[PDB]
Amino acid sequence: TQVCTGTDMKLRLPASPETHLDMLRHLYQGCQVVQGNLELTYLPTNASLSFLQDIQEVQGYVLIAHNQVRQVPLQRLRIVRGTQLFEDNYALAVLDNGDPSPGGLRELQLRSLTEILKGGVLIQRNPQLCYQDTILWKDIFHKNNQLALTLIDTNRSRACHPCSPMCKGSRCWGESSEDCQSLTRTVCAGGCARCKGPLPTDCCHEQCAAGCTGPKHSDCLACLHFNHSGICELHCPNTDTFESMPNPEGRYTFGASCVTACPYNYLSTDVGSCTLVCPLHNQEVTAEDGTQRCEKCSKPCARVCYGLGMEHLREVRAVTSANIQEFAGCKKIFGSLAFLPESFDGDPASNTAPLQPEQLQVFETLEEITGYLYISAWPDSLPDLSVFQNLQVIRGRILHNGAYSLTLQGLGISWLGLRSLRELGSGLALIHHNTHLCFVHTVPWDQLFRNPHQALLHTANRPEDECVGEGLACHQLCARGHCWGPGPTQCVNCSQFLRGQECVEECRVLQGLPREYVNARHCLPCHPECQPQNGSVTCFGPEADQCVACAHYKDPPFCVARCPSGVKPDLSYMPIWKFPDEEGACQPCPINCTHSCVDLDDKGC
Amino acid sequence: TQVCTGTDMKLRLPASPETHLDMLRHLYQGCQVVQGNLELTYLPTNASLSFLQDIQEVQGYVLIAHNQVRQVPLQRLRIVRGTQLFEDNYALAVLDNGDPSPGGLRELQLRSLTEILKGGVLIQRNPQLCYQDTILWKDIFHKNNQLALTLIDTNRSRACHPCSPMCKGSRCWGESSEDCQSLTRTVCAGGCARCKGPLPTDCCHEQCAAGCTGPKHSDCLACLHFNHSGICELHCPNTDTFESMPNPEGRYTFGASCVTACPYNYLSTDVGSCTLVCPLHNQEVTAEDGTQRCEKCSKPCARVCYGLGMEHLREVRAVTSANIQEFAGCKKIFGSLAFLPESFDGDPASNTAPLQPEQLQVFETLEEITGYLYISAWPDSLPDLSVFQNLQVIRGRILHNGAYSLTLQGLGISWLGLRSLRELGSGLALIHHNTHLCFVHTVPWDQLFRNPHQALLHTANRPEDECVGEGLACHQLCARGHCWGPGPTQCVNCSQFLRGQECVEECRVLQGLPREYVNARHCLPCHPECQPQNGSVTCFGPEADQCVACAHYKDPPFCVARCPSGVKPDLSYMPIWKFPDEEGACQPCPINCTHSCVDLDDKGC
Amino acid sequence: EVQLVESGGGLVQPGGSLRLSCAASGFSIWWSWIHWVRQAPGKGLEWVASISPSSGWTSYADSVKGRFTISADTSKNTAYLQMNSLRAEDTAVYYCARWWSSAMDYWGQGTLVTVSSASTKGPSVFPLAPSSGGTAALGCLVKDYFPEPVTVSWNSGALTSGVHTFPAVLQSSGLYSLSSVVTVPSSSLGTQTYICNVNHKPSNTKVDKKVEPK
Ligand SMILES: *[C@@H]1O[C@H](CO[C@@H]2O[C@@H](C)[C@@H](O)[C@@H](O)[C@@H]2O)[C@@H](O[C@@H]2O[C@H](CO)[C@@H](O[C@@H]3O[C@H](CO)[C@@H](O)[C@H](O)[C@@H]3O)[C@H](O)[C@H]2NC(C)=O)[C@H](O)[C@H]1NC(C)=O
Ligand SMILES: *[C@@H]1O[C@H](CO[C@@H]2O[C@@H](C)[C@@H](O)[C@@H](O)[C@@H]2O)[C@@H](O[C@@H]2O[C@H](CO)[C@@H](O[C@@H]3O[C@H](CO)[C@@H](O)[C@H](O)[C@@H]3O)[C@H](O)[C@H]2NC(C)=O)[C@H](O)[C@H]1NC(C)=O
Ligand SMILES: *[C@@H]1O[C@H](CO)[C@@H](O[C@@H]2O[C@H](CO)[C@@H](O[C@@H]3O[C@H](CO)[C@@H](O)[C@H](O)[C@@H]3O)[C@H](O)[C@H]2NC(C)=O)[C@H](O)[C@H]1NC(C)=O
Ligand SMILES: *[C@@H]1O[C@H](CO)[C@@H](O[C@@H]2O[C@H](CO)[C@@H](O[C@@H]3O[C@H](CO)[C@@H](O)[C@H](O)[C@@H]3O)[C@H](O)[C@H]2NC(C)=O)[C@H](O)[C@H]1NC(C)=O
Ligand SMILES: [Cl-]
Ligand SMILES: [Cl-]
Repeated sequence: TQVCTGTDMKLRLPASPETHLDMLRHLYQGCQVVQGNLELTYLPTNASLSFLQDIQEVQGYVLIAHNQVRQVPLQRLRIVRGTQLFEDNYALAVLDNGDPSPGGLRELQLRSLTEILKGGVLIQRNPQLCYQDTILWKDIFHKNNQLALTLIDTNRSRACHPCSPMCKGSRCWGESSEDCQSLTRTVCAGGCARCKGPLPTDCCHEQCAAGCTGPKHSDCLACLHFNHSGICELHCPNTDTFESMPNPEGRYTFGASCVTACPYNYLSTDVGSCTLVCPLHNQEVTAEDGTQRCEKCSKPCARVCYGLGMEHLREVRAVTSANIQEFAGCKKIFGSLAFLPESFDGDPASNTAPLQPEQLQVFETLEEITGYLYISAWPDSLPDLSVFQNLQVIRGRILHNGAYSLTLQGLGISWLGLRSLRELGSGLALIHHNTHLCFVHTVPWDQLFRNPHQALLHTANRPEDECVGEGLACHQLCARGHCWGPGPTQCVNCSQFLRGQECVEECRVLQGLPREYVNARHCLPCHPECQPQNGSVTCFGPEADQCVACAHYKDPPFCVARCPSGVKPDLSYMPIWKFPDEEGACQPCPINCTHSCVDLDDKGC
Repeated sequence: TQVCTGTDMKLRLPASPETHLDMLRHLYQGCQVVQGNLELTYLPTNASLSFLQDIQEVQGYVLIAHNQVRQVPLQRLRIVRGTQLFEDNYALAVLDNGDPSPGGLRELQLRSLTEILKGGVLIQRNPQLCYQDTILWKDIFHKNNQLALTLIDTNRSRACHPCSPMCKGSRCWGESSEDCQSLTRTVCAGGCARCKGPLPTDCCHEQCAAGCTGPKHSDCLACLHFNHSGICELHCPNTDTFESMPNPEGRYTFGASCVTACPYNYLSTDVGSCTLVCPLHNQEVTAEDGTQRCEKCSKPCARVCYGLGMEHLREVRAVTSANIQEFAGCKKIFGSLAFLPESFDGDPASNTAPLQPEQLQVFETLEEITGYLYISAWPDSLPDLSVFQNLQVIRGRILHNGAYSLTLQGLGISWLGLRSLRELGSGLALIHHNTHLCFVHTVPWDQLFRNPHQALLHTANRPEDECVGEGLACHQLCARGHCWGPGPTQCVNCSQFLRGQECVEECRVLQGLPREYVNARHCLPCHPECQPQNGSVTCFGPEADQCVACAHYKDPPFCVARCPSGVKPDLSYMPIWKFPDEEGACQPCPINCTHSCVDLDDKGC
Repeated sequence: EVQLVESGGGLVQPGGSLRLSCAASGFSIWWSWIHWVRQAPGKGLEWVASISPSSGWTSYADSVKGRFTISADTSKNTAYLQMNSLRAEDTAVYYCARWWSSAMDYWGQGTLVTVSSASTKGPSVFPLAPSSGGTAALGCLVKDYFPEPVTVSWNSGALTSGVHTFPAVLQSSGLYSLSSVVTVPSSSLGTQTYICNVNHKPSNTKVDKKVEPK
């Protein structure tokens, strides 16, 4: 895939620096269009960053900050759109790279960057950085007033080499010959927003951005608005003319391209767009395919459980005792769940009591989270996450720190117990620094994820080779060695049969306590009135008409405890009176009343 | 009417060159705004083209190609919009006019053309064309980058005369004095997109195109966006202010004007626009007026029969044996039907069998086509088009080749048989080269068409004066000499009475096989128990209570075969026992049971 | 694969009526254009009536108008010819055909309608045996039957070449009589016998007379 999420962690120091770069790597490996912000922060000196080399286009901002690395290989980046801005002003922010052989970014090397659509540039405190003052930023900007939002520090600890002798007019992104700045705006003819040269015939189509290779709207280096299968357009496709032409029907607007159908975890709108959140007056219906769609409520919209980052909890940063009751009986939360140290310690500033462990019971019904699950603190009483026993999907439509849909850190649970979890819609999982936690690598994460660009990042849990004995590794009866915790009630898939929650070797088909039939690998009880059979099948189903033989009397076709004595199967039906045989089959009574009948007959009717 | 459809046939050689110009003539006679592409192709030398002289405005592109004619009189054309482009790039394409006294276009004479909103100009291979290189195209273009999409060949077989001495600065569209190029853009003051002169006070309103006669938004020569009853506006008309002003309520956006109600064959949208196709999640309801409207589906949208040029058949060019079954039981197709030689011959490249004649049965239920019907091949077994027996309307919302809603060519059917066809919503009909076909001129086309700008184009069918005998002309009993084929079952209107499908001289009111009453010019059968009357009316309606006299017994108020014998008209009603009179009237029985009664009474109750 | 198999012919008294079927396979009669054509013995082809069942157009020759009714049942995929008030000059072989291009491409086999006052008589079949060469002939005699036709085949249609079935002759008695011969090697007599299969439909007679050298 070419389109990937950004991050949203700004200048915050990494939650686990051990696996921070791995996060970045998985996130951007192969990615071309970053649907969000490109944040390259806190990168060590030797850092291998070749996974960035396909990034062509960024929607949000680009933030390169707090790095000791000498260069970030972003040579193919053509356009940042600035749909979101750093510090609400900047589309490109290069901050604090290197301390106040030596560490720090030396060159920018954004050799292809020829369009910043919105916001300015902020470059500050980079003691090793050269050539940033060289660039004619005006050209890159879409409008000139973006110059008024630009601050470029040139304080520097080293002398810079000149631009390559092969450089046009002393403007470059680095010492290389292919590092010269390519001007596509200020160097143009007549009208022309972008040109490939100074002649009128070198103008790019009205609909290009960054530049072009020719005059047609298919020669664009970037689309100003929308990419319709290699053609830049103002809109995603009411007809006026009496005909039909090629280029398929109508499309959904997803990011800055028109696409046939919305990508995996998104939602199609009536307005004709893809989204991770529906508008007001709108539900969310699942098609038989699994496809999701926002649509207007026919009645007044029914009750909806909003999690964090949604509705009244949009500012609220964690599940506390103040809002825990809001999730009572919720099968599906629209938003995220976050449990922080402050959840269980309880903020003593506000009159908010520390949340007690048994209050987490509210989540027992929970099956779906649209946002993310984040657990950085958990009660020391609880050995596992069994309160989330029934959670099936975490969509990850909202990702914690813009990257993780499931984070478990610093917990000291011994096992997971998330035994219904079958899907992580999108985003990465992070499970780190849980010193007691086993059963992390007995989970088939490959099957929980959807796209193959997501992964589990793990470090400083209980060592894998130390999860070996009983109560520390999967039970014998777990199929393919997969489980969420210890014992035959924690298997992902069941090797043999299930009796309720438990994996069992055999059902009691031929021998045992109460006899059983099997149905879809499930042990299920015969009817009490079935007669257990010697080494043979006792029953075929749960109903009393499915016995091989009756334990007491038989009342065609049922095995009964006693023969009917004045029962009426319903109103308006006359009562049914019966008596047993020498064999045991219930027999109908004769002439009505006087001798109301039973075995040897009784009066009183 | 002022607004007309374009064509969409590009460089394709005319399907019948005999009546090709007549097509053009009917299409454009009186037309001012071309809602589509203006394609003037393959015009012979002497061609009379004065019908183009009112064209003022073109939405799509203008394609003048393959003509031997010396000029096209398009002097009033002010603006081409380029909503559609020729070869995806060109708004004006003038190609191959004249061979590689002599034939060919000599001058362009677009003396009023002052705005091309989108796309470039392509002028090539016109050996007689002069002055095209003279024009300052930059002025006509809306943006300068449109220059980068311009190719103007000047290879020429003749010397050109100079522009009229009265020409500004050697720029003209022809030798005439009124042929000088009027510059409205490059010659302007300050800001100003269009001006009527070089002073600041000569600027046209922000909302004009092509130029103007004054500064007000009512002085525009063309509207840049929308024409609101002589006022150019950015939008078609949520209120903020506490008042009410003139200029009627709100309008529908139709083409580039705001109008009160959508034109005849269009569809109004909730979004407030006219269209020939509804969006997804949308049906199409007919108001009591006959007015059509797109509206959201309250339930999930029901099954819909899509024809060609729609949904999965949008690329498919003809009805074949691969998709014939898709139309099973369709009463109304959304799209078009096309039957081509390849339909019945069957493409042997793909494993697609030739379509058999009896497979056309699927269309027997068909009543409506939104698109067009096109038949260029038909099975030699079938004498007529009787499979389309029940087709009532062909809307023509999609027109074959952008012009025809009904085309019948090269068929060798003997008659039509489209005996339910009452409406051709829009477009022309073309019926040509059916050497055996009569009953073409016995159809009242004047009544099938809606607007009087449409017509039937016919040539090389069976001569009119050779459709004279029996089986070749209308039946005596057809009213006004109108019929779809031979015999009293093919009349458009029925002269006397209908007995089912057949036109008959008299109903059997006074005399005949089974007696009949008349209801709305329809012969309908009396009840079998009615007694036929001597030269008098036998019954008044179909019910057995509507006889003049009974054939057998009478059971008030019914004429019956036999008197009721223990019938109960419903449950909870006691059975009714009766006996006949000496006259014949059924009489009620006496005291209940013992003598259960019938004529002379019977036991067993 | 496109076929028309017609039936309903036979004997009728003058003034009486008869209905002819024309069952189709390989195409729909309803959408087609079915035509009836007759041929009085020793005469040209004569058009009789036609029907375009879908369009409802029925057409008749002045010769038969008011006596004949053409119709078609769609479900049976069959066209009919109802013939009333029949006369001597209605006696003919009636064919049904399908219009195509502007000709009739598929035809029925043709059924024989014979209008006469004489009653149906069954044929008696007599052997024609060879005597005491190189190549010798044998055959059957189908004598005294009415009306035409009789079908003679040999060994259930297995033997074809050498066979001559002569056209029937009208006798003084008013009944018909024909002979059907076949030539076979004179060294085949005895250990190779031949059976002739006579079939007179109007009388329901299926005689299998084995001819033997005697
Ligand atoms: C270039 O850098 C100088 C400072 O020089 C040095 O490098 C920096 C990256 C820091 O590590 C500094 O500690 C170091 O000296 C910047 O000059 C400084 O600018 C600020 C305003 O932006 C001046 O304001 C002062 O602020 C202090 C503390 O708030 C007050 O006490 C002062 O009264 C005064 O208002 C400051 O004077 C000045 N520093 C010096 C050395 O005098 C400079 O901003 C930077 N250039 C750019 C373009 O970013
Ligand atoms: C003006 O016209 C000339 C050609 O002159 C003549 O008029 C034309 C309308 C045609 O009828 C020609 O057959 C006739 O000679 C155009 O010049 C031609 O241009 C093309 C490229 O556009 C040249 O390319 C050639 O293509 C051929 C075939 O593919 C190759 O074999 C050659 O190797 C070569 O690549 C071609 O050389 C050239 N023709 C001549 C005569 O040499 C010209 O394009 C046109 N001007 C404009 C502005 O349209
Ligand atoms: C606008 O978006 C369209 C998507 O429809 C882009 O077209 C795609 O771009 C690729 C790469 O430029 C094209 O080439 C192909 O690339 C793939 C992957 O690298 C390679 O395997 C193929 O051999 C081929 O070279 C291709 O036209 C098209 N790819 C697909 C699968 O749709 C286009 O790049 C975008 N343009 C702009 C203006 O941003
Ligand atoms: C914008 O559209 C409006 C339509 O509301 C146009 O106004 C119409 O234009 C005509 C012709 O210019 C005007 O004059 C009238 O013409 C008719 C027909 O030629 C003639 O019979 C009358 O005597 C009269 O002169 C009239 O104002 C108006 N017509 C009607 C019936 O609505 C206007 O032309 C368009 N303007 C632009 C900017 O394109
Ligand atoms: Cl480095
Ligand atoms: Cl001319």
